[PDB]
Amino acid sequence: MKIAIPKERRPGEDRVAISPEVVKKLVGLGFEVIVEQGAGVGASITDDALTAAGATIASTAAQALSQADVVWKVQRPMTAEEGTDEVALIKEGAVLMCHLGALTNRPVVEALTKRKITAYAMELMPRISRAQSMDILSSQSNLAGYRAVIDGAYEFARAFPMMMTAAGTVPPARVLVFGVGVAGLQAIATAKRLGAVVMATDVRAATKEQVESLGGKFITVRKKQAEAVLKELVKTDIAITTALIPGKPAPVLITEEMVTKMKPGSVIIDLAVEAGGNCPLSEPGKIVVKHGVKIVGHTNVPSRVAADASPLFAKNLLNFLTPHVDKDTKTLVMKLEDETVSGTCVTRDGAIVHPAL
Amino acid sequence: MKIAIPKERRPGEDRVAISPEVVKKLVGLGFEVIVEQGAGVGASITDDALTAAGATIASTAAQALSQADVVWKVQRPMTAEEGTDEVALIKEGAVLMCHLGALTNRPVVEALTKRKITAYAMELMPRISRAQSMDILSSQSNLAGYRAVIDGAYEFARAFPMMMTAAGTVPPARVLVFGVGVAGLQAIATAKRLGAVVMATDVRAATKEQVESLGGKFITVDDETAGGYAKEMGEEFRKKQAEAVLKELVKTDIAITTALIPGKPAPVLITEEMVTKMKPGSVIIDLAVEAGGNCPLSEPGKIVVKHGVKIVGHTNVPSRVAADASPLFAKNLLNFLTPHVDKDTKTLVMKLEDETVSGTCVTRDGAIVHPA
Ligand SMILES: NC(=O)C1=CN([C@@H]2O[C@H](COP(=O)(O)OP(=O)(O)OC[C@H]3O[C@@H](n4cnc5c(N)ncnc54)[C@H](O)[C@@H]3O)[C@@H](O)[C@H]2O)C=CC1
Repeated sequence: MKIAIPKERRPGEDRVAISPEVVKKLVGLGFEVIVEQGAGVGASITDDALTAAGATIASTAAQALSQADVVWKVQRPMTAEEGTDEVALIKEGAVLMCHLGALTNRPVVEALTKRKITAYAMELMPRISRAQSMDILSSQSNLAGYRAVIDGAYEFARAFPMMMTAAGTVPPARVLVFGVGVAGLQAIATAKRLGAVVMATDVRAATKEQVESLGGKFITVRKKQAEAVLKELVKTDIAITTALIPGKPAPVLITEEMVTKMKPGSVIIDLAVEAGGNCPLSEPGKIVVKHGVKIVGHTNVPSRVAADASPLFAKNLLNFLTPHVDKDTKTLVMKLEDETVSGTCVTRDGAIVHPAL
Repeated sequence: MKIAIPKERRPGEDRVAISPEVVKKLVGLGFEVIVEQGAGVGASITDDALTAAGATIASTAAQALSQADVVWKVQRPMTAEEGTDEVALIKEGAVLMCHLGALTNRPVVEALTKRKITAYAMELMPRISRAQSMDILSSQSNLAGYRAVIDGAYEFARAFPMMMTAAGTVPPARVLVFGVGVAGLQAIATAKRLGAVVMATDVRAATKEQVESLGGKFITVDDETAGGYAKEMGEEFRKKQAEAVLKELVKTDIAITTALIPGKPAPVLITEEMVTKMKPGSVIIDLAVEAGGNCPLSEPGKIVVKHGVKIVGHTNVPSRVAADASPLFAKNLLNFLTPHVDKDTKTLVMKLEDETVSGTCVTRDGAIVHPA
């Protein structure tokens, strides 16, 4: 059975749904792994690294997908509606696993249905302990949190750590995190090891135990809490906002007003800029300089860590798929009763199985 | 007594030779401090912050250095030939303190002489324990080593620390620091903060203890350097070092080169041949790029990609951390000047017997002192 991985065509996407380690396991299961040439370059994965692991390199995506029984991608395929029709390249009746937007994209689903393609929307993965190893949202958000801090320190004109030197001492950077989700947690851990003083906040107080767990200071003041956040913000150096609730615009945690009171040289990294942004001043894909403050709004953050994001994404897919491989008959048999299968399947045999729109 | 600090005008310089804390110290010493308007913007220091510290703001740099008895700058003033004649703005007989690049910028030196200005090239500061607090090279390089790691992490498409997630374990980054001077030391400490596995190498055996004390491993090449600083090393060594460094360079993800040799061009530590055997996606941060570079592929002010490796050669790295580099620079100047402000009588008399004075002063009252 053939499994193909094409190069991500959507501008800005540099991750790839494969890694040499996974290629070895796929071949081990009985698959022939085909990868579009140049697919992993963005992720520091050369065509030679992949062929050394057991993969065959195909030129162009049409070639790679022409006879693939299984297709893995990072972002959902493009439709003729967006130009290049990637769905028409997938064999009819083939299996697709990738972040399908699922919730918000109708045309891709309609397109998949017309070709009788069974598509599993990895991002819809049931939130059960046993499926944590197949959860892409988590793996990518973890790296996204780490990178928020890195980009924060790169844009900051001060050093994160407190440095006591012959020439005086460098005070530590003060980092404030809005959103103690998976990403928020890594932003806290990363800002901590760099030596910053880390404050965290979230409307969900159940996180209070974890913020303190990593060394952060939960901000406790319930709306008189807003004054408790303006209090910390006014003396904050790096504000990292990760309030992204998949399937809904992002909350406005920092108004242009809260920003005009911040200090020059301060930095705001809005990880939720795609969904509007926790800060209305952030502009998708740019760094705005307002009131002396830099508002960072990079688009594909996990792609900024593509070389680590890719191997993890590839293992989430392998974890989700391995339980269903026969190998002895070299065929895929997705157990319909499996909760990870029925929950992520958005279209099968020409029928839309999931209601979202 | 008036001390003035103008805005740095050279390309890309965001630092400023002042800070509110230091404006406070100066005023207490009996000084009238004047800072040119917007001189600390690139350093995140507002005119308001300097005013609250007790400083006066002058609309123009000309106005600020007009009556100034002492002038503090980050980089050497520009000559009439360079467009803006800053030397001309300096009051004749005044004292100037800054990184003069004297040894390689004679025109600015003799230009200062023609105005009988007394200049102390802070970069020449004697290499001695009691000077550590007045040494700009150290304060600036220490921040540059930290920055090299931030710029390194920024260009790297992988995470520095080992990540243990539900999707699996991702090993930590492997860092190799070439030249464990002030910059290399902070690079190691900062690389270790982010959780990387750190390797390091230097020609000075004294550095082996410092590297291991930070959790890093030293790469010994031979064993069998100078009066503080390093010398131009031999080829038997130079070729044996490369051979021993390559054993590790092939696993290295981030290589930070900080090797410098007083006078001579920076030593080449990573050849193109060596870069060709590194892992795709690796990053080389060349901090000696301005002195020639430790990697022949580095290009000043650019990020080059050769053989799948990113060669980063940013200029004026201290300015990349300008908001912390400036208050330290200002403190180096303050610590250098303080011992000379007479108290029994109150004026500025630089005692010439002072090693930090005889060594930094390159010109005094129309006469040049030690250009050879
Ligand atoms: N006030 C004081 O006492 C000062 C003391 N120092 C001391 O000086 C030493 C280093 O001085 P830095 O300012 O960092 O000067 P630097 O920038 O010249 O140091 C470069 C580093 O690269 C090394 N290096 C040179 N050529 C090399 C080659 N071919 N291969 C491998 N490594 C090479 C040197 O040994 C040195 O550690 C430390 O011991 C430091 O504490 C430095 C400044 C002031």
